[PDB]
Amino acid sequence: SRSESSIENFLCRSACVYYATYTNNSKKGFAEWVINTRQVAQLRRKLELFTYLRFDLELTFVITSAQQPSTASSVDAPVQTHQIMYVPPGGPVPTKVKDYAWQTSTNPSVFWTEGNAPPRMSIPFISIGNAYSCFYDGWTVYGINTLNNMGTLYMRHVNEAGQGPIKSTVRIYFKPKHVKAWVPRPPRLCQYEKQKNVNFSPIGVTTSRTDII
Amino acid sequence: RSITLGNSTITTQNVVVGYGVWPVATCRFYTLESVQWMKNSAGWWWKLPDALSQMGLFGQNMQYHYLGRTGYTIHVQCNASKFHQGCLLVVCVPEAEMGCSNLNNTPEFSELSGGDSARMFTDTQVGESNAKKVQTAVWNAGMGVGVGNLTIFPHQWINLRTNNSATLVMPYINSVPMDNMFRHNNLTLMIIPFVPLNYSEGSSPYVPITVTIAPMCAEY
Amino acid sequence: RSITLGNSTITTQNVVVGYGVWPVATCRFYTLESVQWMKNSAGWWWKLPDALSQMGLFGQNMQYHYLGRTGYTIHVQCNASKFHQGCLLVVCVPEAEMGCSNLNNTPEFSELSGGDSARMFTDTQVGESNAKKVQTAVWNAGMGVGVGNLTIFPHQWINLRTNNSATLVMPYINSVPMDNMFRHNNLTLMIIPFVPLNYSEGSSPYVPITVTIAPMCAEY
Amino acid sequence: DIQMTQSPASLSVSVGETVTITCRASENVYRNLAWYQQKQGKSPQLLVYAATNLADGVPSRFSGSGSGTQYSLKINSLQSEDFGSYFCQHFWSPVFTFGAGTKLELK
Amino acid sequence: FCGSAMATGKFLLAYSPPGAGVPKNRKDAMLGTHVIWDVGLQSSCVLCVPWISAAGYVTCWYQTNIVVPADVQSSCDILCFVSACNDFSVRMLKDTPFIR
Amino acid sequence: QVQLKQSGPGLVQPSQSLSITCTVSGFSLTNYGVHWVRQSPGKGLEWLGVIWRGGSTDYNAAFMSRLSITKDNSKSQVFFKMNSLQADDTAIYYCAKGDYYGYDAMDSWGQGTSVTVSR
Repeated sequence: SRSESSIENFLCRSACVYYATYTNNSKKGFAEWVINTRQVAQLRRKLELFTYLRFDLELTFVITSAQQPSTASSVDAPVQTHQIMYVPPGGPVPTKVKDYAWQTSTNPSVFWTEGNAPPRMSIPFISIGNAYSCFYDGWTVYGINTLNNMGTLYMRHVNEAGQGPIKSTVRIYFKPKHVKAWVPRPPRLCQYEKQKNVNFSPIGVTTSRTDII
Repeated sequence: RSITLGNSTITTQNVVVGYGVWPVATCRFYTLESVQWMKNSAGWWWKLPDALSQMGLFGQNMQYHYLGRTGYTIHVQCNASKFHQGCLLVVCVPEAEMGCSNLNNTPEFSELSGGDSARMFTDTQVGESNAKKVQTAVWNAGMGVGVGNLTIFPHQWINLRTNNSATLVMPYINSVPMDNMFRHNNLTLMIIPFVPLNYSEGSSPYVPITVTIAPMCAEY
Repeated sequence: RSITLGNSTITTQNVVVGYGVWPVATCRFYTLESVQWMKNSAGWWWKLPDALSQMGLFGQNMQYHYLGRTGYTIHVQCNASKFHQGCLLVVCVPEAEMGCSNLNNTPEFSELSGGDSARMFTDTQVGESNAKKVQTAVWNAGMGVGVGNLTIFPHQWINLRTNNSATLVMPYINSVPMDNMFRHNNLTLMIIPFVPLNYSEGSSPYVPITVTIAPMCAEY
Repeated sequence: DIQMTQSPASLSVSVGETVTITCRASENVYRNLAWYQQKQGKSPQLLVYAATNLADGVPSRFSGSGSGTQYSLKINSLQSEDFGSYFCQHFWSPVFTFGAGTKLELK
Repeated sequence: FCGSAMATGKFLLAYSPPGAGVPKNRKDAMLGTHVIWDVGLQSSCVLCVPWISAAGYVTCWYQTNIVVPADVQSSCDILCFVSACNDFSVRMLKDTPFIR
Repeated sequence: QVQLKQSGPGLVQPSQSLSITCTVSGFSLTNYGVHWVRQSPGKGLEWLGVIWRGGSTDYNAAFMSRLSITKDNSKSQVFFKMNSLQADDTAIYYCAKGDYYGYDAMDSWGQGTSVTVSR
């Protein structure tokens, strides 16, 4: 048997790659995540086995809420809606909850009330180049390669605080599709130190035994 | 034997080509100056389209036309008697993203690539608080990688008992089909001694190693 | 109209070719800087394969390969209104052996050929005891020759009443088929005003003259 | 800070024995040690780098060993020119410090 | 190379064209036209150059040191031979200057 | 290959500035870094500072303000300015190259310039 060990079944998986929260009334409560594969360490090893990948992208978001301690007087609020904005590489960037960049045009956004299916969306392979680069020896600052930037994400409430605040969490999932790889690499042996780069501390090859025989 | 290109000629007698794929006054055999392999040597590396651009008229083409597309062939040979012993490892890795000594910083340019002068490895760690230096411990190969797994790249063994030389052919490996040659070094040649050089007394105490590079099908 | 060579382009609309005989990155229209024809002007001359060798990449070919064989085409045009008047004389003499001011000496090199800078004539004699100077009296044309007989060479009249420009084509004229280009200037271009420039008040007081040279079939 | 302690102070042995000398650090240096020898009225010279790797012009009589913090040098047979000073130096991190300095009478 | 049988090494044979200067390094001679010469593979290399009545140099450079096994002598010697490659073309005979 | 050489004042005035110019030979400056090491009879050996082959500099802790080391590539000369030149600086001074096969160790040295401070 080999069909499990193909490229597609090696990568068509999912991962809780991000986990953040935001409230509705702090006036700086909005989640923000730059898309990059190097966030979680476990996925980073499986993608650094190769050098050049080309794959479109598929996302799902599970969103739950929780009631904060308000004052009194039998607080009740209706169902909440969340706005999840996607920004392509080279667009505007919001700074506050009430800002210009949410009512812009070419930033595609979804809306999702609570109590339904989670809001899946899918982003195709966006690059001026022909493939992503999980390694880049050179300058653009060293080892950056600004063409493989995939854009950011922003989430906020689309309601107002009526009688009591509600904070909410969000877990961005992740699932590549239709993957073609190129020019493999040895697996990374040492630990991971910084999310931006490939810096490391030197370590032994394997654990040792007592003698040769 | 005795191939010719332009106005240079190299004599020979195996070959290993790329990933199975075969790849005008610049097509000459540029020859870097030799290194000396001693008993307790460590290893060497050259960044590939930087060691040429400093020196030859190929480098005179570099400052005129930045963006280019090239394909390489590499001859590596070392000469010794029968009475020596050892084993080298010639590997041409693409996109070698090495890591700094200090954890928060990045290595600077002058340590990353000697222009036609071989940077050397070492078999210890290095201190970190000093400056931008490359983490050059050989037994993690600088990239945080187990060294014994390095033969996944196109490699070639030189074993002084039987074999003597090595030839590599590397096609153009890049994502974008055209990029500037100043801020991006696509290939990286490494030479690592596994079985260290040893000899009895009376022999010569070092084995010289010459490396000869030639580009093929250089567009701009 | 609007011919092209390399990366230069000159626009036009007669031609006169050699002695009846028709004659790679250097084939560009080198253009010397213009001279100013005034009322009381005298004349100009350039030594031909010296005015190029100082300046262009053709001169970069000169220091590499000395000995060569070339063929020339020459565009000469001056621009003026209808309201001026005068008459020039464009002639490309071969092997112009000029004579010194002092009788026993020979003229030195710096007076014999301005590199891409026009040496000028005069309409008097010159003193002799001073240094090595060219006998530059115009009415013997520097060569001890009656000036009115100069049209035996391939010449071309520019008459500001009707005509405006001039084109010359000169093939390779030499005894030995290959010689060094440093000690031998085979051609010599001359521009002599016969009918002097005149105008009424209110017009511009000078007529600029541009000369544009291009080699053809340059071997080495 | 990192410090080096050279021990012992000085020796006076005859010509041709197997003598030794050590110097200790304060923390780990990962074998980043270099040994130096300077005679009277001249520049010092390098003999052993990386605590075991000998230099080019040095004879095979010299040898160095050690790992971690305890490091040592060994001369298996002294000669007439083998007196002079001896210094050990770490090169782990700035600041680089030196040893104390030993001496050989060769009585 | 009429040296030993075991010792190897490498040499450059750089011909500098007339008009161009003499190279004053190991590196610059490689830029001009040249031929790298192996010793262990072949024992005699051939070089052609035109000659006609500064004006050229033919200098030679160490590519590496000579590696030699123990119990072999180190210093080796090199001879140099001259022949006309193709036909010449002489004209207008005279007498020789090699007499009293 | 000829190694590096140097030249200093030899005799100064107390509470002053100093300048040694060390001239290298045989090697470039983009491949090796020089080391300034003071040999003293009282304190022994001590290292002052290193400019690396990339132009970045390093200094000792006890000499943070009175030093300024710099170099040139094409002229292949290195300059450093000892300052305030106190009475404990009566020692000989060395110029020495580093990076012996990529190990940060002093390969060769200068001839040594002895200086004293007082009248």
